[PDB]
Amino acid sequence: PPSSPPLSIMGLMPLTKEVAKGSIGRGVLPAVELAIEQIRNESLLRPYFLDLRLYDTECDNAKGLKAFYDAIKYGPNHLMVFGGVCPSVTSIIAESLQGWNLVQLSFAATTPVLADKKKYPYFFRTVPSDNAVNPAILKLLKHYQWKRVGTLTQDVQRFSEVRNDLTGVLYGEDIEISDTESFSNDPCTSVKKLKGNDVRIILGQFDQNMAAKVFCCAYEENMYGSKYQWIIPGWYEPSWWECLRKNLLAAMEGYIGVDFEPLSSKQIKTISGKTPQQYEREYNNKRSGVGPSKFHGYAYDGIWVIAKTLQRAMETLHASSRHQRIQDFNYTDHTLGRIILNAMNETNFFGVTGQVVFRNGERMGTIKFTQFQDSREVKVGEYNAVADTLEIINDTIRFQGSEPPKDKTIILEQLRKISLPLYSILSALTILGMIMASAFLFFNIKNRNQKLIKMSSPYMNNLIILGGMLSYASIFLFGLDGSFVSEKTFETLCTVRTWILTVGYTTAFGAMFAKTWRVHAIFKIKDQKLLVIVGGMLLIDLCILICWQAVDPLRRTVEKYSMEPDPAGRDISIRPLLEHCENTHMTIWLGIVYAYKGLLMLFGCFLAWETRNVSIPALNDSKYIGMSVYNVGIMCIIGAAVSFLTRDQPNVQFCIVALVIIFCSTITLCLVFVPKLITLR
Amino acid sequence: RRAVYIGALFPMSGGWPGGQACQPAVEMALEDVNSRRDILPDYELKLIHHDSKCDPGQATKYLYELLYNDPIKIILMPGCSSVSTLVAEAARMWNLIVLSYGSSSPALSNRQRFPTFFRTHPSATLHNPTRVKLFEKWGWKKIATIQQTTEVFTSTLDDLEERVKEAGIEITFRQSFFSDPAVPVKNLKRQDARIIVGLFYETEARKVFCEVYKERLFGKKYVWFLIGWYADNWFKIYDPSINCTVDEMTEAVEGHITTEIVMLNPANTRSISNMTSQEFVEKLTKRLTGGFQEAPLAYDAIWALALALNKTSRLEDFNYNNQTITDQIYRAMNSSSFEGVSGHVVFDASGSRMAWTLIEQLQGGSYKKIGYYDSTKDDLSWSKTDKWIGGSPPADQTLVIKTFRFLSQKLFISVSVLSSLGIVLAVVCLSFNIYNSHVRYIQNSQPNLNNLTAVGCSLALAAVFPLGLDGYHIGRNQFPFVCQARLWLLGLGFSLGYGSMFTKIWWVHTVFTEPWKLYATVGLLVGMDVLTLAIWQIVDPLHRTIETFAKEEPKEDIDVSILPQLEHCSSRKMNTWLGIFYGYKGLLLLLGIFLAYETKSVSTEKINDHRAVGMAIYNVAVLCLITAPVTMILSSQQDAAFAFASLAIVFSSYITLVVLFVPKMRRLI
Ligand SMILES: CC(C)CCC[C@@H](C)[C@H]1CC[C@H]2[C@@H]3CC=C4C[C@@H](O)CC[C@]4(C)[C@H]3CC[C@]12C
Ligand SMILES: CC(C)CCC[C@@H](C)[C@H]1CC[C@H]2[C@@H]3CC=C4C[C@@H](O)CC[C@]4(C)[C@H]3CC[C@]12C
Ligand SMILES: CC(C)CCC[C@@H](C)[C@H]1CC[C@H]2[C@@H]3CC=C4C[C@@H](O)CC[C@]4(C)[C@H]3CC[C@]12C
Ligand SMILES: CC(C)(C)c1cc(C(C)(C)C)c2c(c1)[C@@](O)(C(F)(F)F)C(=O)O2
Repeated sequence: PPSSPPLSIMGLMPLTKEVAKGSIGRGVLPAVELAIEQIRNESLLRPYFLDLRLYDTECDNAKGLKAFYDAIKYGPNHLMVFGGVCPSVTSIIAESLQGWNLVQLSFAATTPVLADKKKYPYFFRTVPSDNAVNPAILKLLKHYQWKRVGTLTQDVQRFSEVRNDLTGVLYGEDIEISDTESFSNDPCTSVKKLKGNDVRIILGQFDQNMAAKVFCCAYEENMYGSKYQWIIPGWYEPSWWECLRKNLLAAMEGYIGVDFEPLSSKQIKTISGKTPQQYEREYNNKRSGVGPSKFHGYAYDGIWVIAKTLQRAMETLHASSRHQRIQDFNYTDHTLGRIILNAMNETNFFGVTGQVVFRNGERMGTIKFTQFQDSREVKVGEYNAVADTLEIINDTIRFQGSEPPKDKTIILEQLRKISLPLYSILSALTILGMIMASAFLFFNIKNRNQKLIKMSSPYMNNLIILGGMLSYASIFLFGLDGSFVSEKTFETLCTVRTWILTVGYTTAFGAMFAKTWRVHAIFKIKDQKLLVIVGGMLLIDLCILICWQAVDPLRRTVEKYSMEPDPAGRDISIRPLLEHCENTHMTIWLGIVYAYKGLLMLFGCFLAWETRNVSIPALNDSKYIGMSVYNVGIMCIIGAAVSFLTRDQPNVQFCIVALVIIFCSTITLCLVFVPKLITLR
Repeated sequence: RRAVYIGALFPMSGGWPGGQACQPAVEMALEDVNSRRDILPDYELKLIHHDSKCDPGQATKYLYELLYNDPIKIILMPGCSSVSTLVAEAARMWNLIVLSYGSSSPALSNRQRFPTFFRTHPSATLHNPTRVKLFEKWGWKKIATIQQTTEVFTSTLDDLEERVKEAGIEITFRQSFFSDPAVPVKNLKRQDARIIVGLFYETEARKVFCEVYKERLFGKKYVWFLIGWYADNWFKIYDPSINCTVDEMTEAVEGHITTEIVMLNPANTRSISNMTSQEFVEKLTKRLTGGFQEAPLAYDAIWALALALNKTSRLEDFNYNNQTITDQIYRAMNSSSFEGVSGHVVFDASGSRMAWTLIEQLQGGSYKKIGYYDSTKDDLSWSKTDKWIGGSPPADQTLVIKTFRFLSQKLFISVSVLSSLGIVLAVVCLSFNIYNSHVRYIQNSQPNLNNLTAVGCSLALAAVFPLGLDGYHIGRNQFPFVCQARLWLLGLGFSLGYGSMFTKIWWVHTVFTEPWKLYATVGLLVGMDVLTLAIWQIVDPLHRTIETFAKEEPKEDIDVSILPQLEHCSSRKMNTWLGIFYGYKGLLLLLGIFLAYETKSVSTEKINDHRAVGMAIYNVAVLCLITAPVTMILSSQQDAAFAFASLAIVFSSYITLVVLFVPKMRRLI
């Protein structure tokens, strides 16, 4: 090529084979010269042709930096620089370019921090940092609908930045980030803080040699199974593991590693006219005994980029003078670098890695998801991101269980229910005393005409026992919730659940009061008098009933416990739930009625203090009444208190309310009317 | 008349545009010396400088102009810390020397990795052992940090970590960022922590706290440590790059804290150059608030340099490629040591020539002092000018106070009144019947036993006194002497009088369908109960025991959650042991009422006490039958078990013995 200058490339990388990274220093090059030879055979840049001046870096910043200076002073006017693999050198070089009107490109800046153009403007690259994995991860989570995460990193630049982007990308993307920690060197003082939440998911964005310590404490807290899936980068050295061997090997297996993709999977015609398989054949033929690269074809793509974007550049109106000012350029045409950058901001085409384009600097690229399937690593899927897609293949992945491990818990509701048999046991006892009630009916109504019938019009007493039965079968209505209930008309019964009680007790406790009141007020119409008395008593009854029932009187209020339940033996959570009902204001509408009936007792007990000076034994047994009254008085008040002070535990709330009533009604009434059978017999 | 060029690197913007005046300051120091003849017979120290901005890229450029197209140099004088960190690694591909005056990145003490570097600004590690002091003082133990992630700091913080692990302090959080500082603080507030350390630069910080006000991190429990070598007003100034005001940080940063280091010799001594800090400062002000505290290090540094040069002696006969002169002068500086403006100006790896520090607070508008300190003795001088909105240091976590559920002592007194009245009535009827203890309607009923009855009831009436009270300022130390007092007092009060009448009833079946057989029968009865007690009582006694409920959400104080606990004596097998006992005792009156069902309308005219006897007996029986399960079940609500508990007993006596002698009283008439 004699007509033109050799157009600038300033090449920077390892060259010796003293350093392990020195591998790369020569493990990539031959494909680079391969493309050079291709463009030699094609010669796009007619009238111009290309060339490169290689130098050493050694990734000790001094040597490479001096070498950079050296290639400056003792060389031609260069335009573009290629390379920068070791981090510390490139993070240096990046900012020195704004002073010389340069642009650079390279193929190892996984160091993400370079995204800030406001810091490092003139930089470009081809390889995707760890930053452009998060889109993939997001989409993965969507495709499994996992929606709760426990983040975890370790405090250095290169990872903390990843985290502080991920937090920024999930804005308006309906998943939370609950917990968080970090650490420097000792991780285990954190994983148990995390286990304290029993969370099901792990992100981990941390360097190689720490996984040992990580899982060594994990096993000692035992996070593994199905319920715990993990995410890690994939750029680790495969077979990286060389406190316990087998413990880990059993524990770890089944995670996800993730990283950049080396190459595509598809043999479509390229820009060159070639294919991946052709590429690697050309590769392995081009080498004999040198280690294999993985960040090479990206490089080749970049060289083709350099070519075509150069071509874009020289497609310029003032090509007349610029086709020489290539050559007389003295490191200082600011406009030129602006030209080049504006050019490449919209470069766009295909290569081995699919299309390759830029956004603020960064590649849109291709991704390797992998899983660790029983002592080896395997591909699992793929994520094109420029189209915001995904491809996953069956019969490849695996969990240790079978299902997507859900991310929260065995939450369960489990509406409590008082007394499995308590609907039955004591209710049958009620039926016992009830049939005794009907027995008293039979053996009472039999006689109906005898010396004892005139002692008392027994229809009054029939009414008493009527209210008895009513009050007495009220109980089962409290035997209601839990089973036999989803109707939501619970409020409907409760109205009845007091209506019945009120009436039965009221009437059947006024009757004998009025019996003896009549006996006195004659002695010191007869029967419809007492219907008048109770038709007035209805006014008190219904007036209080409906005043309570002003708005609703009954609001089904589900009350929630502490959700502190774990007793299933099934790894679940049951938020204990219960019910109740009030006038949705306060518990004031009750001492009213308790007082109303205490007044019945007392003014009825005016007859009692009469009886205490009456010469009772003529015809009746108010003595039999007084024991009853004191008994029931104290018992009812106790029930009234103990209920409201224990709306909480219902398991007994239904019992004690039974025992009070059953003792009251039965061992009052039954063993009071028994004398009226001793008489007959 | 010889002279030697120098290049050197300075600030004008960015992290520390303070050496604006140091540049003239060193010019002053320079023209000091060529005037003197003990300095150099021939050489006159020249200078070059360039602006850097503390942007290493532009600095790299100026460096390239310095070496590659610049005059022959030997030595360099840079500023901020990143830049030194660079050029040190850069040097040894020329075999230079270098010295910095400002930079404190501790990692540079690695003489091996960095052979040819010298400092005078001490390694900033000295900031730390200060800090632990306050962490030992105000009782703080759990912390979060953030930081910008340059080499200068990360190592500093890793040093912090161990320098408190010696004192077992915890670290439980970290963050990091480069220039988008927004999110990690948002991460912080959702890890709720109270304390903050920061370690960063100005033009970050303004942005930082600007954002911080938009998530409400200040005031009562949001304390911040920072750095002191900022300006004294850094936050007041216009930010062209945010959406904040002035007043918001003027109110939001309030309370924060700073530390820094004293550089000058605070004393008053003639210098080597016939100078002192006073006239020093005068000259600075003469040559021209920000960027001043730090200059003197030059006026020590270069003096030390030229002293090296009096030591050493060709000089213009130099090359980068040579190595020998560097080793000469490097041994020189390894040996170099004297006393100058700052103090005992000497070099080492610890960077701890100095020892004297500075604390500083901010209290509403500007910066102020609290005390000073020196680490060599752990000696802390204080001045007692602090402030907190609250009046005392908060503590990195809402602390839990473990109070007790009191027993509402305001009500205790009421039933105590009832107790006293019952006592009055008891002794009244007691001395009554024994006084007029001779009649037929009086002596023909054996009221001695009735007196016993009232007496036992008085004992169980005292039973309010011991057991109604723990959860107030009553004992707090010795419960068991009163705890067990419920038990002995009970039956000695209860079962005795209860059986005192039972004996009377026992005859109506056992006799009608003496009074030494009787008295000893009672002795057998009481002692039966008592020995069956003591087998469990003095063998298996109780003790004061504590129980607790769930944590709560008080919200009746500044910030502290409440964890109540309760207390009452019990042993580990009180499940059935205690209720079946109550049942045993109860069977007596169960049969007592059977005896009542017998002895109705059967007077027998011998003892004139059956009628309301049975009535009272029934009255008691129901109360016991009720109260046992109820105090059993309703124990976890300690507050009102007592409510029923003794009222029963009161409404026993006040409706038991009352009946006993009133007709007998009326029998007098
Ligand atoms: C004739 C008289 C003596 C009968 C009076 C009945 C009384 C004892 C009944 C009626 C209403 C009841 C109250 C209903 C509501 C409450 C509020 C609760 O937080 C404590 C119990 C308490 C305070 C109950 C105690 C017993 C009570 C006051
Ligand atoms: C038959 C008689 C003796 C029964 C009387 C019941 C009495 C003891 C009840 C009814 C109302 C109750 C009061 C309700 C309100 C208060 C105010 C509180 O700050 C102190 C307790 C105190 C003062 C209670 C003490 C006990 C109390 C007075
Ligand atoms: C016949 C007698 C014994 C029955 C007396 C019923 C008593 C035990 C009832 C009626 C009113 C009730 C009180 C209602 C209000 C309060 C205030 C609360 O902050 C503590 C409970 C307390 C103090 C209750 C305890 C039980 C109580 C005192
Ligand atoms: C305990 C005692 C006071 C002796 C008593 C108990 C009863 C019960 C039926 C409740 C067991 C009783 C009476 C007295 C009566 O004489 C009456 F007066 F109450 F009528 C009666 O027959 O019933």
